[PDB]
Amino acid sequence: TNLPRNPSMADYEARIFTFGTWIYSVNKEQLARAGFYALGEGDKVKCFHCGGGLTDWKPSEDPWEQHAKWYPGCKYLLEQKGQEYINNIHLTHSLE
Amino acid sequence: TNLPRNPSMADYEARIFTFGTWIYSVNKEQLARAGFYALGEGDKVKCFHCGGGLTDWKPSEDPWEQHAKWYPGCKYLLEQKGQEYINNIHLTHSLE
Ligand SMILES: CCO[C@@H]1C[C@@H]2CN(C(=O)[C@@H](NC(=O)[C@H](C)NC)C3CCC(F)(F)CC3)[C@H](C(=O)N[C@@H]3CCOc4ccccc43)CN2C1
Ligand SMILES: CCO[C@@H]1C[C@@H]2CN(C(=O)[C@@H](NC(=O)[C@H](C)NC)C3CCC(F)(F)CC3)[C@H](C(=O)N[C@@H]3CCOc4ccccc43)CN2C1
Ligand SMILES: [Zn+2]
Ligand SMILES: [Zn+2]
Ligand SMILES: [Zn+2]
Ligand SMILES: [Zn+2]
Repeated sequence: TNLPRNPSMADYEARIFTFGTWIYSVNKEQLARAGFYALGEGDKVKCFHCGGGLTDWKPSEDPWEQHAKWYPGCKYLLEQKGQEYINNIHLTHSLE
Repeated sequence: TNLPRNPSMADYEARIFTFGTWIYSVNKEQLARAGFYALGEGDKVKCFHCGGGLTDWKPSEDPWEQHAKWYPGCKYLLEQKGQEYINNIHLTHSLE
């Protein structure tokens, strides 16, 4: 079923905690909203629910947009951002 | 919000009905199961939930796969098929 991969990190306050002095430019606070947590090797992160990992962030990129871009099938994403958002970003990423 | 775009076509029996002597190659049972109904022009179909239109079907195609390939945001799709399935087809598609 659609059960989250890491239920430990389902709680927001737990995710934000993994960014313990996070040196990279992308806003840690926003990253944890989008359902990601740090790892400890580079700027690597993962969604608690879908398990999709992202790395090498440009300065002002949006975690939500990237989450949708590469991992549109996440339930946490869908509940939080919805159908239109996800499909809209997908049909944009497509045009490349 | 994740409400169905066409709740009239939420029922499978409602969907299957729209394929009144369906001439085209693709299987109508599979099409309606995948959440599609016919529009009555060509082989154009839409998904009752996400509203994603698809057309010009090839003889052997899987409606579920095309649903996922093009509209990975569908709430109906996620529930029926799962995170892993959707992300998987997206990952594959991406490299084409
Ligand atoms: C190849 C097809 O695979 C798809 C593409 C997408 C790229 N990506 C990425 O993280 C890409 N990052 C971004 O798009 C960032 C968020 N914006 C620029 C990077 C891919 C390598 C690069 F050199 F191009 C720098 C950008 C993710 C990625 O590579 N994640 C890695 C892969 C292995 O698993 C993990 C686990 C944890 C963290 C990261 C990853 C997911 N990828 C799937
Ligand atoms: C550029 C970004 O747009 C994306 C691409 C994707 C392709 N597609 C399609 O339906 C494509 N069909 C398929 O992939 C079929 C299922 N397999 C070959 C065909 C588009 C026409 C074609 F002659 F080129 C043959 C492929 C769908 C499509 O064209 N749907 C149309 C768009 C307008 O709205 C409706 C409404 C009802 C039915 C179809 C559509 C969805 N598209 C979005
Ligand atoms: Zn996710
Ligand atoms: Zn996409
Ligand atoms: Zn759909
Ligand atoms: Zn895709």
